[PDB]
Amino acid sequence: EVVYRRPEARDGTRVWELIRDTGSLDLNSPYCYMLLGDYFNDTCMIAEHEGDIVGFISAFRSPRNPETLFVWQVAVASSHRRQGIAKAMLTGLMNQKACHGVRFIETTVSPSNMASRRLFLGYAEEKSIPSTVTVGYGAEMFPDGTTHEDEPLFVIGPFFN
Amino acid sequence: EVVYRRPEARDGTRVWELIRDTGSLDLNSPYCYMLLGDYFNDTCMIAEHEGDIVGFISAFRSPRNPETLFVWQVAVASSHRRQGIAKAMLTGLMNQKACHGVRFIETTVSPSNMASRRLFLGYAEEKSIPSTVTVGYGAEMFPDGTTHEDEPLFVIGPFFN
Ligand SMILES: NCC[C@H](N)C(=O)O
Ligand SMILES: NCC[C@H](N)C(=O)O
Ligand SMILES: NCC[C@H](N)C(=O)O
Ligand SMILES: NCC[C@H](N)C(=O)O
Ligand code: NA
Ligand code: NA
Ligand code: NA
Ligand code: NA
Ligand code: NA
Ligand code: NA
Repeated sequence: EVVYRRPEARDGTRVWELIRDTGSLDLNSPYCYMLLGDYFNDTCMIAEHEGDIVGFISAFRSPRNPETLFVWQVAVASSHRRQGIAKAMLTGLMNQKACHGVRFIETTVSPSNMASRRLFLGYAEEKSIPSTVTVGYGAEMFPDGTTHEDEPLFVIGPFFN
Repeated sequence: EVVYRRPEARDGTRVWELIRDTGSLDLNSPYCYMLLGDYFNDTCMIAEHEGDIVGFISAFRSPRNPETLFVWQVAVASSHRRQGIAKAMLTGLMNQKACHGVRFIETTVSPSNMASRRLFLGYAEEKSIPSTVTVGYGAEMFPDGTTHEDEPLFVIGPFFN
């Protein structure tokens, strides 16, 4: 009964509202999410239940390295936690029609983000694929006048050779 | 004496600070700008003068249509207006090493954004290339509880056939 689809530009505001409700994430402009649905919809997903958006994932193929999928934001409505929605979304991005397969997933996961860490490391373990965690963007790179955790880099792959 | 370069992830915060100072633009997270410099640096530019970032442009090749360059944000520090910095940045994105040439520029320009409109329409006129303005994202697509102008779609091209 949760249904999955690609976003469209018109979903921008309802996606933004979901991100704003997901305090673990850094909120971008509404326009950013319109853009994601207009231009990056092949590498993003929405989950919907009873009208409402209950999940979103944003991602893109890296312009330099088209076999690398960068996963930007994973959001699941607080009402719909622990139902497999994030894993269904990620599986959706990985089983699709693209020219190039996904050889690597890259993403950053702050230490507090337990659910996201278990999503990615659990996917890697299920598939028997290596995962590496390295310094990504440290807290010290963030603006003065704002508090932020480290964003360590997770690299999942190679999925194939 | 203004110098132009591709951004890097480490420029994220100083770029964010510039956007935040550019009230015509919608401010994204600092993390967004780190990402732009890490993954999209081939289609972004920074202008620097006496240490300070005085200009930035963000853009990407459309994943579906790699000959289309989408120009996302154009920012010029208030101290450095009317010196050709935006035009130098855009020229930079258009004269480079990519696999595919830029057949179309797409961008949105709200009515209040006079400088940006003259940038794009003036570039098109200089090059003798058509420009079209159509409904892009209307004010009505934006969130309740927030005020926003229309974002009409500008399509500049074809630059070649
Ligand atoms: N993976 C999330 C990275 C960042 N904290 C964001 O919200 O964009
Ligand atoms: N980011 C992963 C967490 C989410 N509750 C889910 O499991 O669907
Ligand atoms: N061209 C700018 C589009 C939008 N107002 C932004 O700031 O992202
Ligand atoms: N967005 C264009 C305006 C900027 N002052 C410039 O001309 O450099
Ligand atoms: Na924006
Ligand atoms: Na869930
Ligand atoms: Na899940
Ligand atoms: Na972000
Ligand atoms: Na200028
Ligand atoms: Na200019």
